[PDB]
Amino acid sequence: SYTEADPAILSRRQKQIDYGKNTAAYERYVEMVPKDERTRHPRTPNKYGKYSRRAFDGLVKIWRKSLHIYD
RNA sequence: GGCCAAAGGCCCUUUUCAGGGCCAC
Ligand SMILES: [Ca+2]
Repeated sequence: SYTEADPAILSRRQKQIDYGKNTAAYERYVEMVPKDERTRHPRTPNKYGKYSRRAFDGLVKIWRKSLHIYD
């Protein structure tokens, strides 16, 4: 993917990532998975990539829903 | 390079496994 430079898009997309990193599922995710994480393994959406608005948001929707494997 | 995931174009919000607005069709 080809990097994004606009802070008005990066700061916002960074925000959405923190929200998912705030959850207890993400904290129970990193604590149990050491970057050998495959796909199918829910993965943080690439902030620097070239995505449309509805496009990146939709990846966050599925990311946040996907994270909820925990207790 | 290319292919898949995501994706109508943009925006706000911790109603956030969520809610909402305009434009378009
Ligand atoms: Ca699709």
